[PDB]
Amino acid sequence: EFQSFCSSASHSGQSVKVTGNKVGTIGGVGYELWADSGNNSATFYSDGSFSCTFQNAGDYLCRSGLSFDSTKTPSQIGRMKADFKLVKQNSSNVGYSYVGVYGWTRSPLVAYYIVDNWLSPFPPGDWVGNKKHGSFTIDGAQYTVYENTRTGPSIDGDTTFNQYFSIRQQARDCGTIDISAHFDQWEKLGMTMGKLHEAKVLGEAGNVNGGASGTADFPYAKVYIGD
Repeated sequence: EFQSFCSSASHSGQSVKVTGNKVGTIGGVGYELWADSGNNSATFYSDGSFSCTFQNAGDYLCRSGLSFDSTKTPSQIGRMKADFKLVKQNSSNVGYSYVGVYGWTRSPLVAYYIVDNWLSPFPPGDWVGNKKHGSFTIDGAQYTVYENTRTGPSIDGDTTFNQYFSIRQQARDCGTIDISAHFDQWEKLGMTMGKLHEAKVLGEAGNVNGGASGTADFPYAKVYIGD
């Protein structure tokens, strides 16, 4: 059984269409489009919702939600949640994908993913991290938790950082991600959050061989501090 926005979601508010790599705000929501290559775009709305198009991309990320000043941990900020509705549309040669919540902390520098769905034919697998913590009940569903160490571009420049993942075992295309509940479970497993830099709804599609194309719609997406 489902929330009312799953039935009644639609894009509203002012919009911005970007086609180059860009971080910005639309109304009071923060957005970012980033891709390595291809003919890509994203349209971000002030109600939080957004739509994404990628063509011949290696790695494409469209995301919208919260941006912070990296001064406060999640517990100092308050409990956080993300409502989303994903509508998958056509795609081709999508070798990997994450859909759900993505963000960063500082001190420690960490990138984190709460993955409820994927635009690829199969969910991301064991390849996402070197440590597989196992299966956990988080926010009323089964998630596989992983941790990794990655070297590459980050919010600090090119460096190394930890990554935390929760990968949902059964895809969800509409509901509420209790972001802070994942933070709580991660802490029990020795995966500590630093000062929060962002928490955004993400659609990422890629292919290690290039050539990923498709579109995805998020007629609802809203990240908030509450409940």
